[PDB]
Amino acid sequence: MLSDEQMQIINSLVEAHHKTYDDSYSDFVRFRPPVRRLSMLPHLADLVSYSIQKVIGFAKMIPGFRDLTAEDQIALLKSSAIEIIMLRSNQSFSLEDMSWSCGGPDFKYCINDVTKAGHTLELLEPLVKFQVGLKKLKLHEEEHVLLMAICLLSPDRPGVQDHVRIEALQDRLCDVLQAYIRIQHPGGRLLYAKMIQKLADLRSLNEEHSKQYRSLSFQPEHSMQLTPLVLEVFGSE
Amino acid sequence: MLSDEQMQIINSLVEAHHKTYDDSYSDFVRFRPPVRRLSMLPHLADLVSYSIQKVIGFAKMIPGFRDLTAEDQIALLKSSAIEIIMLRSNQSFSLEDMSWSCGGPDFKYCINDVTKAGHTLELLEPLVKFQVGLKKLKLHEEEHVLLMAICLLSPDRPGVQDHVRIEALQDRLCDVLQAYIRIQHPGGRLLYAKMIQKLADLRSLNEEHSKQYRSLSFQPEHSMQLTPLVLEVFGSE
Amino acid sequence: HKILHRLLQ
Amino acid sequence: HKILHRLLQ
Ligand SMILES: C=C1/C(=C\C=C(/CC)c2cccc(CCC#CCC(O)(C(F)(F)F)C(F)(F)F)c2)C[C@@H](O)C[C@@H]1O
Ligand SMILES: C=C1/C(=C\C=C(/CC)c2cccc(CCC#CCC(O)(C(F)(F)F)C(F)(F)F)c2)C[C@@H](O)C[C@@H]1O
Repeated sequence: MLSDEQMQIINSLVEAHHKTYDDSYSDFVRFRPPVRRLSMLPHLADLVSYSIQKVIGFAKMIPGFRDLTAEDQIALLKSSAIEIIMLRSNQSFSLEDMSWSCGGPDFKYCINDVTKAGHTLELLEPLVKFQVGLKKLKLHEEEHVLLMAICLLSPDRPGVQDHVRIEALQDRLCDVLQAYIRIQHPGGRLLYAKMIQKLADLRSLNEEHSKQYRSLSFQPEHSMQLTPLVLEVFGSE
Repeated sequence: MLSDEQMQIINSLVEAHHKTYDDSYSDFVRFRPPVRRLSMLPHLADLVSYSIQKVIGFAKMIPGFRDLTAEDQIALLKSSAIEIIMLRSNQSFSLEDMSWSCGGPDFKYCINDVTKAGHTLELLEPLVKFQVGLKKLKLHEEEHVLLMAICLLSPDRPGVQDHVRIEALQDRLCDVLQAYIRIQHPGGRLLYAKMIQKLADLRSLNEEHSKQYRSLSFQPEHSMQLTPLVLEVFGSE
Repeated sequence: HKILHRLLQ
Repeated sequence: HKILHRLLQ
């Protein structure tokens, strides 16, 4: 059985997701259009910038996050934003088409659509391999959300100052996930282990993106196309 | 008569305008859409940001500007960008509708469309009065372009270091304008004087916009909607 | 840090 | 100053 408190964490983490993810992708029309030089760069920056806004809404609703100091919240966020984005992006990734399908044919993002925004297959290849490996796991909603909140609360990120408290927080969430799979997932298996394997991949994808972002952000004709939010989060200050 | 050199300045200043102003307003579709909270703020920031890019293209083509030092070019630009923008905006301002008409009905910018982007009638009132006062003058192309290049080369802006050279430049351009009106404008009249009157207005409109921009740029939920270029030009660094 | 602080309410 | 310098070529 799960304790009353562990089901409250599950209740409130699932609801936080539903408030911050729109299965209709309707706000995509408010972005700058995509063009198919780095022609896809405006529209993706607007897209990621919007997602950062949603990750911050989700994070404000993880039990315990609201109570860390302001510096710790920012350091966690700056270091894990790109990985949470890769995680929530799994919900729109279709196994067929091998593309992110956000509704219409303009928001179908093949791998060629991403290269026209400054990235190379040295990142896109492991990214897509990550997206099918996650898709084949067939996670429940409650598992997907737990995975996100755990990746956020990792202590081993640059800039944290209260490891003991954020690690205590992360460990309470591992416990809830393990308990969920035991009681509520059939056969049990090593789902928990394949899930924790996926965390170690995001560390490697994080690093690649940050290298390629640095090259883009040094070229003033490309940083000009970013949003203020993107520059604040993926910058070093 | 005008000397061979004064007609070269007129030739090359008119061509610079034609390269940097699109009477079709076709690139407006690449911006973020307008919405009618400050709902018009995305689309206008994208709009002004695009115009700053065109003012820099024009300025690089004024005889003598390319030869000032890099610091002087930037100081001139930072201080006069908003006024050149107000000047080139006259070309799309219709006397009827009392709005800027950039083609379709989405790019008709009444005065209400601008208030939904953070500005008040304490700036919009003298702005529209400026736009009809300029419209009624019925300037030739060669006069409109000269007016812009003169307003750019004023020495009395914060940050200039070589007044004597940029004033020598500005004075050569006043001479060309006076000569143009004598030879090429009918009756002569005090057109030159009403034109120089319009410069003194832009100084007053400049100040109002910069006050209201400062209030907007201090609110982080509104600076988030600006572009990097706008933040770099209207910031103080 | 400006935008993130305000966003973090 | 970064973007303006590059834009000024
Ligand atoms: C993000 C989501 C969705 C899809 C994510 C996608 C596929 C298009 C995606 C594709 C490749 C990489 C990433 C990671 C973020 C980045 C970046 C850009 C950049 O590095 C740039 F521009 F420099 F290239 C940045 F961030 F700086 F802009 C996301 C759709 C939906 O499922 C909601 C979800 O939230
Ligand atoms: C600009 C042009 C055109 C129209 C100009 C217009 C009318 C819409 C306009 C209207 C009011 C004021 C201004 C001045 C620039 C500003 C600002 C915004 C802001 O202060 C903000 F957003 F905070 F409000 C800024 F700049 F920071 F974004 C221009 C159309 C065409 O004739 C090309 C020409 O180039």
